[PDB]
Amino acid sequence: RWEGGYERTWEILKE
Amino acid sequence: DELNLLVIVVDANPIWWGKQALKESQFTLSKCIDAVMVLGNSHLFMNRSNKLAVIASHIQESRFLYDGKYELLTSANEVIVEEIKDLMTKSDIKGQHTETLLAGSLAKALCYIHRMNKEVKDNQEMKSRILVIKAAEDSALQYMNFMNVIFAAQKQNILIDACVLDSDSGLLQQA
Amino acid sequence: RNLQEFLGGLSPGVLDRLYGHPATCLAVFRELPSLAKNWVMRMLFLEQPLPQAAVALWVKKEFSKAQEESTGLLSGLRIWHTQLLPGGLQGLILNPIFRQNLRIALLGGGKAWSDDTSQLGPDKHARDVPSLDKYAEERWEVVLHFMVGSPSAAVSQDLAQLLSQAGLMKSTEPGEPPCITSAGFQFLLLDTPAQLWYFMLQYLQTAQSRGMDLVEILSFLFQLSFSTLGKDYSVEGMSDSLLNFLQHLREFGLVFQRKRKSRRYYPTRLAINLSSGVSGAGGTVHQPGFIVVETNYRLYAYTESELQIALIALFSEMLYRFPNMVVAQVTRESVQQAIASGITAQQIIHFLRTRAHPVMLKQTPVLPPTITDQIRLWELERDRLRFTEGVLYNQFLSQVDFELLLAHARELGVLVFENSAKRLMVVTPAGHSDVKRFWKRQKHSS
Amino acid sequence: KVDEYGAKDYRLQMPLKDDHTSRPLWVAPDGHIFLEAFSPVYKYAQDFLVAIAEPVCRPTHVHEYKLTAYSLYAAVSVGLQTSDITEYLRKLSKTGVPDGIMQFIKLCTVSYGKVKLVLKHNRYFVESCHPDVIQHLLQDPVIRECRLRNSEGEATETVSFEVKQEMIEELQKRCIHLEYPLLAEYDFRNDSVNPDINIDLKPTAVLRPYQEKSLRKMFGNGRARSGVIVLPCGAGKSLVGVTAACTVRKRCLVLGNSAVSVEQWKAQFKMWSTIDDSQICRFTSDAKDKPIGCSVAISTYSMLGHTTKRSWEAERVMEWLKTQEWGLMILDEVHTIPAKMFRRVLTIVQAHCKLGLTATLVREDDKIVDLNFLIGPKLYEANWMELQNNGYIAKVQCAEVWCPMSPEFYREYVAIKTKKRILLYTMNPNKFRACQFLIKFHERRNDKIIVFADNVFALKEYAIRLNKPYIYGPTSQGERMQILQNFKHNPKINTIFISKVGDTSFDLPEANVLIQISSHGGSRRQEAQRLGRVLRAKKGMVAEEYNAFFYSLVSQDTQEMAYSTKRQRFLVDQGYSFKVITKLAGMEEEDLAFSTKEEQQQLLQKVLAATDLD
Amino acid sequence: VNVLKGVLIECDPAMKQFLLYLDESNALGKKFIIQDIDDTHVFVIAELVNVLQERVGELMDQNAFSL
Amino acid sequence: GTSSQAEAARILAASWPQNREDEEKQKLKAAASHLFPFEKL
Repeated sequence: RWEGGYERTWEILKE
Repeated sequence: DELNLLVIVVDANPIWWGKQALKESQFTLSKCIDAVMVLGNSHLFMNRSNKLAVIASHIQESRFLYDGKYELLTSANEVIVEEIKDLMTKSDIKGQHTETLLAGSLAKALCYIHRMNKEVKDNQEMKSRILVIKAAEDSALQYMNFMNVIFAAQKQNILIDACVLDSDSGLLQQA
Repeated sequence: RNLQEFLGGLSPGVLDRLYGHPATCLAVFRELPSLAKNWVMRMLFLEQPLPQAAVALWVKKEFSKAQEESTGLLSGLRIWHTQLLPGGLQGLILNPIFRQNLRIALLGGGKAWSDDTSQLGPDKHARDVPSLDKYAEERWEVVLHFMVGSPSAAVSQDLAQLLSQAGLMKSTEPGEPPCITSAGFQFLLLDTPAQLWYFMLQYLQTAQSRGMDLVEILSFLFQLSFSTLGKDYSVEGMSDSLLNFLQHLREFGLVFQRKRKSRRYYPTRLAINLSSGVSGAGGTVHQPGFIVVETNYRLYAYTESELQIALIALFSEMLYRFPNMVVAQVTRESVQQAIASGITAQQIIHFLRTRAHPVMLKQTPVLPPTITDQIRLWELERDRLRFTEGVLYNQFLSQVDFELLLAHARELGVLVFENSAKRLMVVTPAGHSDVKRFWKRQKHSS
Repeated sequence: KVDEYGAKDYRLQMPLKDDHTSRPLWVAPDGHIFLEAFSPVYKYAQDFLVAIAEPVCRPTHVHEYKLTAYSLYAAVSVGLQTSDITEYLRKLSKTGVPDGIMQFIKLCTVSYGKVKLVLKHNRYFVESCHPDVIQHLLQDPVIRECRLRNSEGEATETVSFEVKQEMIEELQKRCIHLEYPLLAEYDFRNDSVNPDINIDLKPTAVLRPYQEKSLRKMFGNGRARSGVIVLPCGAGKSLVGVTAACTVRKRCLVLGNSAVSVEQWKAQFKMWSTIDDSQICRFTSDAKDKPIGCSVAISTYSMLGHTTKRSWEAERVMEWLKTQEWGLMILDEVHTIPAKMFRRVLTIVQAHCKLGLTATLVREDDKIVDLNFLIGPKLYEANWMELQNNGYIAKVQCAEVWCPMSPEFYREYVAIKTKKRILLYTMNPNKFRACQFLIKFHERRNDKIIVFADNVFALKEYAIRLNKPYIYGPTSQGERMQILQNFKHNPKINTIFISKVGDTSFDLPEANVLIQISSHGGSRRQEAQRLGRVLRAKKGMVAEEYNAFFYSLVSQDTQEMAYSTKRQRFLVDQGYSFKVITKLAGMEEEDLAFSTKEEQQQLLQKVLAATDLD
Repeated sequence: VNVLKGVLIECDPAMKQFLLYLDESNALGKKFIIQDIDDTHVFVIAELVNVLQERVGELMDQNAFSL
Repeated sequence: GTSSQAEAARILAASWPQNREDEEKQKLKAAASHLFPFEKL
């Protein structure tokens, strides 16, 4: 049921 | 990559050379020092990768020695000439000890070889050899330490050449 | 050609004059094999010629070839020579002048090569060793840029003329810049030390053209070889020919000099290793590899200088020109065009290996083997046709006559190809006249 | 601006910033984007670029992706806005982002998500919250013809309108011309018209991380959305399809190339799905099941595309399908869809969600742009080298073996300029000897050998001479299955000759050695697909970097060279390398066929007997 | 004796058959392939060998791909 | 014929890409991982 949503935008962040 | 180190150990017993001066023979200690310096100059002359380590073995202690002439060679020689005169001027006999501190000088040489080998670039291999010149009488009590030095050198595979002038020493033969 | 190659062919007088400089003797000794160095050390204080058999008996029989090579090197360099030893023997003795200068250099004594800068004191405008290296790179970059023909590089006229005598660039049309030859491209693909070495070899072969003494230049080069990095030296005490040569070197960037009126000059690491030729400096820390090679025959350059862009464009098709990056593709057309221009595949492969990016150094092969093989195949396809003009002999009525004429041709060495079964052969047109006359004479002899 | 070297001078429009090492992306104003795989930020940049950019080249180090309006619409359907994407690009672009690229994104993003198409009560409604654009669309005469009107000719009247089903595809092309792409949003949970199906996922089913990621990309905001997904052969594509069907749980239709694929899908659903077998029916010409109670149907393009008169039962099945409303439809080998007959099937079937799964998308007829509106944008495409490293797929060891042509063959090769020239280079005796040596080597190595040969005559000749099974045109199904099962289990049989039918007409038993002799003529997609289908992950050789072996026998100096180079273009774009080998060690020691010259001369006689008619 | 002076060419026998085809078909025009000498060698006139090289290069261009 | 087989072997084995490769090997003289099973045997 994990198919509802998935994003990795926060993983793309300045470090 | 052949990093050849030529270690020179000198029998700097003042008694033997004083007697030889009394004999007024053709050969003196100054000639021995000049020959050693010339040999070291030739060793560094053969290749840049070659390195020189010269330690003077005196009764008091062991001293690390190191115009148409090579500038670096001139500087090294003047350093060595400075070191030997510095030792001789301060060379005061205080005690009845006559045997040369042969084992201790060898241990210092081995430690210096180990230090340089650690500093050797891994892309190059360091062959090391030790040359010792014998003039005075051999030492008796240093036998255990001498054997330990021989064992350590054989473990690290370091050739040791002994040069006899007057007195033969079976310890050097076995070494 | 290495340093001994130029030395090995010199006339006796030049070698004798060069041996008058102790630094020259030091360099020559350091260039000797280890066995040769041992021999010289043995002969250091020998005032008597040494019998040839006596010297030859010291070395092992198996290592005689190395011994014989060392012996021939010593003889050709005239380090030693043979003397009519009394009793019919032929002794071997070093050159007295060479050995004397070597002993002077090693043991000391004699006059120094040049005075120090303590007379003039510390330099008011002293520079830095990295700055010296950067300037030397800039000068060589300027030379390569001028060879490319970009207007960003302006050099002296004789410098271009120097290359013209070197054969790199030929002035097809006067007034216009000379067009660089194929050998020029081959040199351009060579690595910087080889570039400098070949350029200086060409300079030496044409030393007499400028009226400059051959002996002085070589001895000065040997002196520069042992120079201390970051240290200047006195310009004074040198001939006007040496002054002009030093001006040429400063124009090359091998030596740094503030002004033409300056009496100090700083040798550079590039000039330091010039004496060694191509070998010796195996641990050269060059610029990091900025070129990435992908399996799709694509190259990526982390550079901005027009020099590397031009170099890559000589053999590949540019696709994108980023401010700090360049994307090009390896194509059969571009590679074959470069080969037709005279560049060999091995030069391209070696150059790519030189500038390989450290990321690609992680791979067990420096470059993808498939790409290397494809480059080699493209190079081979260019010269598939074997063109050989010649004269065909095919009218041999007797096999014995054909065999005899084949023997005569192999005696003459003008045979191109032969077929005993068909009794046919091919000869060079120049040797054809000789073989034709021989054939007629044999019929005349018959 | 163009430099004299051919490189486009982009320095002026790309202002570099000092964040070089940190920022791994290069954004060329041409639309191409470059990423460094060695960067520490590769993974995040990779994931970001997958949603927003279409991949072009994926070699070991420097990857190139491309930006398309379809990619941007797919990213919007994922749920990413303009500002976040632009900010992430700026944080990753080494230089300044070109304004034209920025303007292009601005133009595309605004027009996205405007027009929506909904299928309800067998009626297609075009709706938007902005009637101004809707009213503007009424102007188009093509739209006017496409828009459903009354039987009197009068056009019908949040405002929407019904649309003619048979005019949908032409409208879709017009939407791009109108710059308002359709929005394929499905009520994954809000559907009430179509009842659910008692079908679930058995615990034996495991979703690999890339599989789950692709599924989550497909199911934006929990709602199923039509699209195209690229999965390498043997990556459990059928498992992914079964998983998606179970997830949607609505009426499910699957289309395959042959009945063998239908049986594979049925076995997969029996292997993973919990649906009752009684609700599973195959609309095949041989095995027929009533459409009634068929919760999930598997069929083929030809059965639905049979324009000629069909069986009366088939008429009933078609009527039931048209009456049935399909929440979900599944299409396999999407590259085949651009054909007119198979495209007509899309108009025939009324389905809400249509998902296409395939291994390749490089149609040699470049009929893929219109395919973006037939189904949708490409949702996902996994990195083949990455799956190789992860061990999911066998690491293929690829070789190009050059066989010099016999001069007599070569002279005749030059002699013939027609299509008959194919037989000349496809029947090279030196190639035959090389193939025989390779077969002996791999049989001594105890490997499964699959010989692919497009030419029927060449394949039969090779198989008969080598005394091996051969598969060709007719290939009676019982004999075919018998030979396949012998190959799978019988150790005596490990060399199978398969003609062009081996691409998609049936499943290929897993092998390790694949030797390609005959080419279609540059079918860079077909042969690559067949190669990927042949070779799959094998246990035991997992540690080694070369667990699968593929060899292409190419006749030197022939037109086969150009075909091979054109064909391997896609595989090189996939990061697969091909090493050229000319000399085969060990051939001289071994005795092989056509050792003597007249044997090759006899073969030349046999081939020339097959004139242009054959 | 009548002995001819021309150019010797050594290549693969496939190229030999290609040259035979060119001479027989007269694609080069006049019969410049005067005589063959070996299974891997031929003897031609240098007058037209340059243009012959062009035709040879064109053939291998056809058996290639442009990128 | 034995002579026919020898001629065919010489021709095929050295027709185009050996007439220079053999000479290069005579005039000259990672890889293991990049070599094929039949090249390593």
